[PDB]
Amino acid sequence: VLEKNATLLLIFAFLVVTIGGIVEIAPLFYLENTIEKVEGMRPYTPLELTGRDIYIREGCYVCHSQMIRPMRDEVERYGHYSLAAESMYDHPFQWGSKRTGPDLARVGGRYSDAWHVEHLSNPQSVVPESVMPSYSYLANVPLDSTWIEDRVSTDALVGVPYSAEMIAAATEMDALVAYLQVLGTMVDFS
Amino acid sequence: SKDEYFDGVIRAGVIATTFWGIVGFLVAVIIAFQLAFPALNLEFGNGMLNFGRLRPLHTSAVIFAFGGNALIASAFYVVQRTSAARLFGGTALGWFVFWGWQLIIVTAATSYLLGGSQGKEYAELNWHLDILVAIVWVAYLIAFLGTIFKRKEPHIYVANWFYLSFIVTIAMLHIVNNLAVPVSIFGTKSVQLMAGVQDAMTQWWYGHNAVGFFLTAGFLGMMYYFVPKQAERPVYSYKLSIVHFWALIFLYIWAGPHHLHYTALPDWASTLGMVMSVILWMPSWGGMINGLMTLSGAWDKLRTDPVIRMMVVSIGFYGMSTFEGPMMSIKAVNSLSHYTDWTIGHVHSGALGWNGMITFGMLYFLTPRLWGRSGLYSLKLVSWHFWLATIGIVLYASSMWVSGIMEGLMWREVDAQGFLVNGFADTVGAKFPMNVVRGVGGVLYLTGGLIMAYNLWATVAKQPKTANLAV
Amino acid sequence: TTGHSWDGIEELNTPLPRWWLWTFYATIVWGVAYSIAMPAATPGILGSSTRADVEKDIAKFAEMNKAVEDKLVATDLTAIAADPELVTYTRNAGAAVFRTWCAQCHGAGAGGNTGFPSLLDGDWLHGGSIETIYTNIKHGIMPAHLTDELLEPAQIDDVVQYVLKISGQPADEARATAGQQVFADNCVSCHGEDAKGMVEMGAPNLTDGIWLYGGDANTITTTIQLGRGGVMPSWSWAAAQIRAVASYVHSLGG
Ligand code: HEC
Ligand code: HEC
Ligand code: HEC
Ligand code: HEC
Ligand code: HEC
Ligand SMILES: [Cu+2]
Repeated sequence: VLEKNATLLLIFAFLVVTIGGIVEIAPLFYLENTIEKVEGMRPYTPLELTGRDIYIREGCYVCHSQMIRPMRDEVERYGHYSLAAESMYDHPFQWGSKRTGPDLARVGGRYSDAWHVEHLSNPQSVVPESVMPSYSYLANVPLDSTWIEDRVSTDALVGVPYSAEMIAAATEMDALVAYLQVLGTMVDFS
Repeated sequence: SKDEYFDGVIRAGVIATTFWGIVGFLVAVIIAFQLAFPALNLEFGNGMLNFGRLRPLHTSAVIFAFGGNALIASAFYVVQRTSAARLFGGTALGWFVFWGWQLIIVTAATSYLLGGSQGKEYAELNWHLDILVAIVWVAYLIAFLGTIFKRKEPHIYVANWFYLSFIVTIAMLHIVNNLAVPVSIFGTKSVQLMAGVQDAMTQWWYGHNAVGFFLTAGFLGMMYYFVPKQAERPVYSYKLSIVHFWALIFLYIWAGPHHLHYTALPDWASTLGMVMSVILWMPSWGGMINGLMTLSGAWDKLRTDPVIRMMVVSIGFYGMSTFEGPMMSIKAVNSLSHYTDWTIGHVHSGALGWNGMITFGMLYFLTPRLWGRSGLYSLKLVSWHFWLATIGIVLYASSMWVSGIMEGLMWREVDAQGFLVNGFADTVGAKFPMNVVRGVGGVLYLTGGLIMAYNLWATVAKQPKTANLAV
Repeated sequence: TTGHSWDGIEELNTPLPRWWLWTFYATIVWGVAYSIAMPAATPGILGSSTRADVEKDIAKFAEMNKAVEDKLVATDLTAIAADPELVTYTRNAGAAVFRTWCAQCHGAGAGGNTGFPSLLDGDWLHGGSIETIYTNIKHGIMPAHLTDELLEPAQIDDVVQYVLKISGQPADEARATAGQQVFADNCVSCHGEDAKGMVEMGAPNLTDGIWLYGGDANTITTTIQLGRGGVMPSWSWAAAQIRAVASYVHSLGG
């Protein structure tokens, strides 16, 4: 029965619901492949980290994927298919779910900073047909980097290898471009 | 005493359900239009309308605010009646859940456009909001489970199995996926506990199960109460209820990796997701069968009662999406479907067709009763609403399928020489008509929502003091 | 029907639908089969299957189209532009490759825009020869006179006006004398006298017709003030394809 018993039903539900989570999530913490960074890779530089946060704030993810699937055509279009090691540092992970715009994972030099500036400033200007929104404010706002130290410290706590030295050492458009320029670079050079 | 059901909270949640429905769907239409014509985005100045920011607002408002309020109103009404006792938290605990929830949505409205988002889908709100939601949800479970504990009848209706499960699992999912170290006060001024593949897994476990419990299970509870609520008597299958419920509740949690196909996530996990997503097909359909078969003999009612129409069609879309989902969960299919508008097609088929329609019908049924009214102000409007909503959903789905297939194909398509046939821009251009049609379909559905608002309002006007006697 | 009512609702004790049962069981069976077949096997892939299929996809593709690329590679770039077999397939596909990779900077037309060169036309900054174009593609890609004390606020204006005269004829007498003098001193070294320009440097000729580049006096003032600094990213990492593209770009003008 157990129809009648509130506690039993509750307990069984909690138990029934748990198995998939334990089975899928938990072992990942342990598996090395997903944990290991690409050997060459380093953590995001403070400007790039700030830019990544901007990329998050804006909602770039909502149109842009950062995960190259292992198919020939996407390899051809984007580059080497993404590797788990690349995303090891990413709190939170940027893999997309939608590609209104093209995949961003490996823009490890593909465009010049100047291009990125013009495009972000007005995508239509460079790419007339673009659906992408214009982000001119990025030029307007400067970064104080007050918070950057805190952010890196927190990431270190999270496991990112920032040096004490890195924290100490650390416009929005500049940051965004800086971030975009790093993407996927780690694998190619290594 | 307190023999009378506490209608209070259900009334508030119902009205707010309609309100948030309008707000969320309107944002949906607007952002869709933004995809069609980017001008709708502010060119200079981030401002008020920018797609990247608005999108999660649409998401949260539609799911948590609209769907959430629908769930609150429905669960509070349904559990009370199904168990025959007045709500356990009462105005105090339950109303707290109301205001608290309202605060949560309001905070989302302010915070998201402001730019504070974790970037995690369906997770987007900042940590402070996460704590608030955890608190409100905790209160909500105490009220609900307490209501069950206090029940009169020895057995607990299956609808409550679904609601109860939904409650618990969402709480667990929310807490786990939200672990994050706070860097600053808000926005995503927190970084997620996990990273990379692991973060992706936790995210999608959370993300699927969100629709799985929040959108499917909880709504299945709604279906279980409302569909059988009719003049016609018995036709159902209890044993199915049992099999379908447990199997769904168990199997669904495994479905997470279907999002992750052909990604960095390890092959084993992806496969487990695929296999279980396929097994998931059966229980999910068990829900639809249990709902529809109940109607058997009763079908003549469909022409007569539009509320019934809504519930039935709701199940039709539900089954359709619950079929399409398992298919897309196959790696080969996902190979095409992923990152295309098809995913969106799938989402709105379930969203407009299943979730929205059943909640709609649910409200049309309950709101008069809660309001101390025999029925809605105008049945005709419910019918018109039904049509508007149906054409809108179908149009939305069709456009997205065409767009999605076109995109996956165009992206993958290779020439004789082996070169890539289309530029991404070409695919983008191809998508435009799809964007416009989708904009229209969603617009029509939204208009239906407006008609609902008008009708409900008219009915709401009739009586102050609408205690509806004993009940 | 069962004995207990929940507010109105009662439930029939009915059997699970046979088809429903079958489908449920079938899915389960499929799942077990899938797991045995997948990671835990399937034939056709040695070891264990994985995303490894990628290698196979590329490999078969390579077998299928390796010859076309290999044939082209032996041929010189100039030859690969001329020949409609390789040469024509090189323009359409090279043109195919062009759209995917290059079109976003240099235009679908390859006509270009402000800040990016028009590949179609006759004029080449780095040099039009096949080797030059290839080099541009394979290995990828103006001094700030405003600061150099002498140039200043006025010197820049003068040089701008003079260059517009080299390009054509506007009327500003102060902006001309001074500018001629400055150009001969500094600019001429890279752009030459009479602005033929030097391909080696990628210094464009000042004696040009109306192009997409900011001809206006003000725009010239800005480039002279601040200097240029444009990049053509290297396709050697990202990109055989580079060769076909060089053949296509070459074919474009003529
Ligand atoms: C944006 C980052 C570009 C990418 C993508 C492509 N090109 Fe480019 N190219 C770009 C610029 C800004 C310039 C001018 C650089 C300068 O001197 O200031 C160029 C130049 C070339 C040239 C040389 C033209 C000449 O006058 O000699 C060639 C042959 C060329 N680009 C080819 C080319 C190809 C084939 C591309 C796709 C693989 C491509 N470019 C991409 C900017 C950008
Ligand atoms: C939804 C609409 C968006 C938003 C929210 C973002 N982008 Fe994009 N983006 C979009 C489209 C349709 C395109 C293709 C047309 C074009 O190139 O303009 C792009 C393109 C880019 C690119 C170039 C990618 C490439 O060609 O390799 C980049 C680098 C890019 N977008 C960046 C970017 C950033 C940083 C965003 C947040 C500010 C952003 N995009 C949002 C569509 C959309
Ligand atoms: C040495 C290197 C020099 C010096 C001494 C001068 N120029 Fe400039 N110039 C040079 C290059 C390599 C380029 C191309 C820049 C690029 O493509 O990014 C240029 C460009 C110009 C232009 C722009 C042409 C256009 O609009 O596309 C102008 C107007 C120009 N240079 C003028 C100019 C003047 C007036 C100079 C003396 C003050 C001068 N250059 C010096 C290389 C070099
Ligand atoms: C749950 C209820 C729900 C309702 C009701 C709803 N949506 Fe959405 N919408 C979603 C979800 C979930 C997503 C995110 C999809 C994703 O992330 O793949 C979304 C995303 C979107 C997007 C972004 C599409 C893209 O390609 O990025 C648009 C546009 C949209 N919805 C339009 C609409 C319109 C128009 C309506 C008209 C009624 C509507 N929505 C109603 C749930 C809903
Ligand atoms: C709202 C109703 C709804 C129902 C019912 C539903 N899903 Fe979905 N589906 C969604 C949403 C929302 C997303 C988008 C998630 C995202 O943003 O990536 C989605 C996307 C998917 C995708 C594509 C993921 C990707 O990125 O390629 C698959 C596969 C999927 N769901 C499987 C299923 C399965 C399996 C079921 C049931 C057996 C199911 N769906 C039922 C809402 C629903
Ligand atoms: Cu899912």
